[PDB]
Amino acid sequence: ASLTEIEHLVQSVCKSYRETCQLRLEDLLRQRSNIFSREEVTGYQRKSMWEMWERCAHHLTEAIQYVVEFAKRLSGFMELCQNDQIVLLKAGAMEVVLVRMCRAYNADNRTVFFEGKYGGMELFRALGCSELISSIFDFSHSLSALHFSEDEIALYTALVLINAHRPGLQEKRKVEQLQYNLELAFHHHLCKTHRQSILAKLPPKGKLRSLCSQH
Ligand SMILES: COc1ccc([C@H](C(=O)Nc2ccc([Si](C)(C)C)cc2)N(C)C(=O)c2cc(=O)[nH]o2)cc1
Repeated sequence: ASLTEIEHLVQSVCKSYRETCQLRLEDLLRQRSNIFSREEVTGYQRKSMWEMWERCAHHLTEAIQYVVEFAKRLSGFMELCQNDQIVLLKAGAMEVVLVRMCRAYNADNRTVFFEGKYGGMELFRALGCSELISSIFDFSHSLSALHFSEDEIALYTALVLINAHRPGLQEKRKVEQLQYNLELAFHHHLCKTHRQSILAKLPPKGKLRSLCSQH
């Protein structure tokens, strides 16, 4: 696969992300001004831990379906076997969702887009796990600092999915070949856009996955 082929991979990964991104960036930014009042916040705080888990679970499961579409529309993905497709999505879909969420995080006021408005982490008080929530907020904060472009997120989240170190792969070599082609594609596109500096600022390998040890 020469460099003109790798350039099709970039444009293809970026198209799939644009089609499957669930919420437009423009809308998330437009909506940053629309914030939950103290009354509305209290309203969420009063809800049962069960109600809030069912809400968050619904929304996160919805987000997971878009990550499944994203993966389906990657050429290279569908050429993998039935088993490995499941292993990869099992291991990474939620990592991908978390990464995607930074787009819905506003670092000026430490709020996240939830049910039509922006709110802080106190919105989720009824879950009874503010350590988990604070560390998710810090994680979005640190990605927010990078000012990830849409195409950067596209390419990074593909690399989150396509990871040949996942336990239980039957065609390890095949997933490696895909992984290395996406690593190159990412690097090449960063070079085209003079954004090589973001590579050193990316999260460590498995700091993303260690955030799903509590989860
Ligand atoms: C792919 O990126 C996404 C960005 C925002 C949303 C939000 C949401 O889900 N935000 C959200 C959930 C969970 C925690 Si958490 C408990 C991990 C800190 C934070 C924040 N969203 C669309 C909705 O909340 C929503 C309201 C509605 O009526 N239907 O869906 C989903 C996906």
